[PDB]
Amino acid sequence: QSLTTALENLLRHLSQEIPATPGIRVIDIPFPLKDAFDALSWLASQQTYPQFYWQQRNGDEEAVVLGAITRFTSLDQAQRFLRQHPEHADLRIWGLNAFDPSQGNLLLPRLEWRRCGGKATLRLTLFSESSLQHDAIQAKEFIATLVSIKPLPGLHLTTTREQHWPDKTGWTQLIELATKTIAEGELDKVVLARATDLHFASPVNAAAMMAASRRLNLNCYHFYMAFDGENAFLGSSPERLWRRRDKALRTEALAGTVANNPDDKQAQQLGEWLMADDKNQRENMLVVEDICQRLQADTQTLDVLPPQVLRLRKVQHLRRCIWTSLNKADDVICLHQLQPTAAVAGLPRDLARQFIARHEPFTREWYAGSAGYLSLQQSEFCVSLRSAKISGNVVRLYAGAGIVRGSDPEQEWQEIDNKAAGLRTLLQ
Repeated sequence: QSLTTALENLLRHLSQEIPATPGIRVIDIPFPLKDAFDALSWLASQQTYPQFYWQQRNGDEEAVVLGAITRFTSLDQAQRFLRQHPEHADLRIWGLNAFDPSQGNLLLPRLEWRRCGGKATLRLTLFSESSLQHDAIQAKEFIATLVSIKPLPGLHLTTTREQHWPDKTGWTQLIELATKTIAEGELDKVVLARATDLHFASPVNAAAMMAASRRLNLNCYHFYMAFDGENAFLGSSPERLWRRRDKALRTEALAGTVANNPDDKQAQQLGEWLMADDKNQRENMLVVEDICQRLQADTQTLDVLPPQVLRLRKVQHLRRCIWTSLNKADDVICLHQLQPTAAVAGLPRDLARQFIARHEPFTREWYAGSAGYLSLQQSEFCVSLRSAKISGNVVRLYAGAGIVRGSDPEQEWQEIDNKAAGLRTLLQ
């Protein structure tokens, strides 16, 4: 109903002048938040088929995009385009960067609904290499294809078949191989993952899994990409890759973990053991020093903030925030200096990555990549952790583990079932 009114308003802008000439128009319609608007299930209800949902971890900034005017296969390519339209420094491109940051799947959205705290805007962009007028007609057709909000079911779902990429033995050998390699010297840490394929009787409603995940994981970023009706990648991640506002850059070392506890007093106590334990404290510093080296050339002075414990559902994390000024506002420098995270790849990055490439018995794809948005004036991406790939009736779950000098196979298999269980519950 607040949507109905905003769409009618879009149709009036589409009915006015509009020249038959190349260019760009951005039509911003105020979207009143007297609220009732579940953007997620509005988006899931639609039948046009690149779809993207994103909410930043504080819960105050939230977007849904529908339809692609242009698709981008990399963030580098996305930025090159945005640089041609400085007159729209808030034109956002949404989506994913693969684990390999040089591959992406990002879109210039036809329709963007965005909320900041208490204000929302419904955004239609017109874009044409020859005729805005004729683009406007396609936008009208697109609007008429919009469908009413249908309620988002819960998930029953029992498993037809499960398959681990590394099963127990493969994992053992992999870990042994990883310890032996670090024992030779050279590298120091390798984050190895295991994919878990859950086959189901009928297709999996990906959006409904996103809604489940969002409800479970407070203080996380939420991201959901529907590539088409049968394929999606989604998750809920506590971790920020970067945030850029003009030249001001924020990133973080989130490494070192203890259990959370409901009794929010053992949770404080457990956090004050984390804060003081040497092993976890060092692990965190090695990550900050890695981030710092990875961006000293492109940056002024780096301020490392006092460490805090970030309390989540099952787990609590050592976080040390890193703030700085970029020599220039450039998101491919952020992406390529920060992605593969030490937390996600390992030791010397390239040695860790070569190892992952050769011996990890599956492709990570979007997992442990990046999700968010960019514009000239600002960007934010989270690390695509705690995530799943859906394909028809197959859900692939991902869980990684840091491997070092002394790591033990059995132990680390256990740590990985623990992470994977988090995702498994979203399917009941």
